[PDB]
Amino acid sequence: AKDYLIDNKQAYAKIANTLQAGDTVILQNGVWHDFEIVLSGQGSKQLPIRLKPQTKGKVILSGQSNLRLAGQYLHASGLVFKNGYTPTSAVIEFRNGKELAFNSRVSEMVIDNYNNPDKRESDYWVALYGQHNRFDHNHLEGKRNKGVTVAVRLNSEQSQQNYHQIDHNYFGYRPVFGSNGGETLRIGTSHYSLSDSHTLVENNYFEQTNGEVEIISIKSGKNHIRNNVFYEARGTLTLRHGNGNIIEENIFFGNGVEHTGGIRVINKDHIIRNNYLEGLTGFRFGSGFTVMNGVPNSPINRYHQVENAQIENNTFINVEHIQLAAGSDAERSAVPIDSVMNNNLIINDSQQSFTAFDDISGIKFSNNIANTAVLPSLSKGVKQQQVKLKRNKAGLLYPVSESVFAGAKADLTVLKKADTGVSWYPKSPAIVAFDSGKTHRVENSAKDLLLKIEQAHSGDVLELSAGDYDLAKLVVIDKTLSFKAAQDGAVNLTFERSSLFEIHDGGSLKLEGLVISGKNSPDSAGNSVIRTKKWGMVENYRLIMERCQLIDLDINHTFDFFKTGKGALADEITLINNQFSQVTGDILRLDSEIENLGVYNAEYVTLTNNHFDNVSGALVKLYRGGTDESTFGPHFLLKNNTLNSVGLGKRNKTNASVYLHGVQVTEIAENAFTNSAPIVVEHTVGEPQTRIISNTFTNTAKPYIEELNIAGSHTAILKNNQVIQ
Ligand SMILES: [Cl-]
Repeated sequence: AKDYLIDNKQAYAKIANTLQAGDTVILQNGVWHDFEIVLSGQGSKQLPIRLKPQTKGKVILSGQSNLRLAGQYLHASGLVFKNGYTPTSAVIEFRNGKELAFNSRVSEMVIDNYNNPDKRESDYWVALYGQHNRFDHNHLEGKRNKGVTVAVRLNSEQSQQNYHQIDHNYFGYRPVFGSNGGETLRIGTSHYSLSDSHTLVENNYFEQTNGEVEIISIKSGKNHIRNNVFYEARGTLTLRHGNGNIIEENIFFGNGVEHTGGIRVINKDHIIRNNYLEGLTGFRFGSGFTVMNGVPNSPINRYHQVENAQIENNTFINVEHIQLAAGSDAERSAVPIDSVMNNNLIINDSQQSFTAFDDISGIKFSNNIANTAVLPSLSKGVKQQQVKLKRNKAGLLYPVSESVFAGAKADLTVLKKADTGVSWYPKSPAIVAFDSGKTHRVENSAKDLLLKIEQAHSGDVLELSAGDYDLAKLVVIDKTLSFKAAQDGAVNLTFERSSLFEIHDGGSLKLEGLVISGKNSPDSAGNSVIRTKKWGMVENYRLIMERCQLIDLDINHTFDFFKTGKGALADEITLINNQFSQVTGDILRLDSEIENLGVYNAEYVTLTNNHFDNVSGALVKLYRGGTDESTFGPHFLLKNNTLNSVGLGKRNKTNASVYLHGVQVTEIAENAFTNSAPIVVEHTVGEPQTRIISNTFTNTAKPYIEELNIAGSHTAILKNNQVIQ
């Protein structure tokens, strides 16, 4: 057995096929392009076959590179995957075709934004096959395309009963995906969900894993999830399919962040104990704790009745929603049975949680303690009592009184973020913050403006001097940038191309105090002031505009203010205290996802204190089609705005000043609609939360609300609105 220092791919190929126990392959420092590594051979427990770098952190794999393991007692470690994407189904794969890896290990890997350029082209970053493999001390962040980040596969007997160990990994940022398929960890699939996987998932740190409602999707039997930390993670740990899973000693720090969930319970024989859940704001199936209703004789890929669930000795601090018998309907009529809830501590500094949606007499309650009037009908199983808490040195709240025998065990440990991932690669912020950089004064000229844009760094601010800026070119925004007027109302912008700003990957845009006119824009349909890349967007973006005036967007028809590209997704679009006048198109066109697969173009949309005058199109066309219930948004807020002659354009097929199809949270308050088209809400699935309050409708038809997946009356809240004809 020998050490092989490998300096190029052909040198690797010369030896890759004859590796023997004890061999170690050392990749020379640098960037390797289009390197499809296969580590294979018959190692032994005393003499494994090793692959490692010359220097940890200096071997980068880019382009269409990946890694495959096949054989026994193999250990790959220390590689960095960035600036590329796998040309196969996975970046790291514990197999080589039909040949699987056993008793093998992958550690100290970094995969950082190693994304397929097509968000709809699905892939895994890590795919486990075989048995008795380990995936530890790795660092994964920034997966943006369809497909779970880490998948334990069970599509053969030699991949089931694996007892894989997934420990001490840093599962970093995953942005909101805006679609199903954004999980971080999946154990099995429905087809193989009746097999036992026995996968151990321990001591991992999940931070802002916000892909979708399922952070972890367990779809197999007898797995063990313990001592993991979920920090401001939007989603839940869902026992989706399979029976006999053990969830214990996990820690959820929501910090009141929106849509932070906990544990959802489906299927049979699960044990949920000694978990600590704090500050979780998610609701419905993304709630802090859910026990679902099942389907009688359920198909394998639907919902199986909860039976023999043992939920004991858990602590719930300011968890806003606990739901039992959830999802009850004509299909999901099977209520939980033969289950128990014991020794749980439920403390809500405020007052919110706990709701039953069906018969819950199949859940026996004992020695549960709460500070609110949680369960008055289950009187003897839940006791109301004021519990004063003290946060210990580990960061956990415990009762100050030693006579409170409820909640998680006293010695519960808390995994440290610094004990996961690797010490030689930084754990950096998910996003570049607006205005976090330097401010550059810009001369009154389009040339100097374009120059300062080109030379600015992400997070910088461009303070424009007074005067005109007549752009002849498209302004690309591929970094986080803010544009601000030295003095409000003293800066005018015009543009000759079909658009002024085009937001690319990495771009985020903030505008303040500007006047923008389309008076020099092309005499053609389809103009816009701001747009994303028409196709192929990968990174979520932010758009903020405050105290701006947009005028004369009317040289031709279909002159929008903002137009989404296909597949694009905004983390937020925020328009505060702006003036829009004389627009032939729409203001916010977020309606490109016509396939009705559950894809949408904006997570948060917020319009406040604006004035809209003579807009032929709608304020917003926000569309999410289909019957998917895996996501949180879109969210729409419209408050304290004024609309005059909005939405009556002959070309506005929605016939609405505000068109909301599939939007999941809607707040329309304290607006004035005058001589405008009405609000049109089209509710789909997921029991959307729509609220229309204290608005005035002068010469404007009352809101129209339609249920497309539910019978009878609509579920929106309409309160204190005035219709004046
Ligand atoms: Cl599978």
